[PDB]
Amino acid sequence: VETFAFQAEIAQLMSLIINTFYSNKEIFLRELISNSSDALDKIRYESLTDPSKLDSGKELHINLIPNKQDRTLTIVDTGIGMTKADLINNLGTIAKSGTKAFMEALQAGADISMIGQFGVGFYSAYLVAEKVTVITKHNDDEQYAWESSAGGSFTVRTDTGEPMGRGTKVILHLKEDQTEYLEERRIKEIVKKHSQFIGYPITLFVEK
Ligand SMILES: CC1(C)CC(=O)c2c(C(F)(F)F)nn(-c3ccc(C(N)=O)c(N[C@H]4CC[C@H](O)CC4)c3)c2C1
Repeated sequence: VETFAFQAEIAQLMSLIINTFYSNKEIFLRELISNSSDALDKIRYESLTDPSKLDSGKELHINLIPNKQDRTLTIVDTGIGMTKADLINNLGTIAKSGTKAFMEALQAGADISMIGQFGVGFYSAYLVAEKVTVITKHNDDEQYAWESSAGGSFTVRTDTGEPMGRGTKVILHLKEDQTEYLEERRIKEIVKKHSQFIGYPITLFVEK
């Protein structure tokens, strides 16, 4: 397990998201599903010139898995997944420009629901989550586990749990006062009003 510091701009963005009073928190799910949809676009597009990239799984879908007892909401896709370089450097590098630009806008008057147009929608997960775990598998790399409870640091480590084949699992350890996002009626309402035009099956896993 390696520990890394966030870039100052990203760390600043996370502090803002965690400690700003913002009631329209449900937008986190639209942003995470948009991330999955982009990941699925990319693997499908690349498979058009190299069909062997789908040997790790041909189905392209998004699963939403709430867990009331663990107080976790998990978003699973079979998209392209992320490499070690993605998790530690490349995505952060791209995010720096959008993050800084996003924090300017937050002072021009723009509100938090706009985070998506800056390419940094993933970090909206910290509106509802005290800790975020990302399990991801790219065709050209091993399975890795990313985790952060904000505070300016994050960890990456090789994962040894069950293999995923290919794709990304985002595990939101929900805050105490945010368990409404574990209710199936609530999840269905958010999906239908923010993400009804996603080009892949979105499946809600009902708890038994
Ligand atoms: C690396 C992170 C842990 C922290 C991060 O900063 C970040 C960001 C960023 F804010 F930079 F935009 N985005 N982001 C993230 C999170 C889930 C996914 C998905 N569900 O696959 C994702 N998709 C691909 C889509 C196609 C791209 O070619 C590569 C990514 C990206 C993360 C996860």
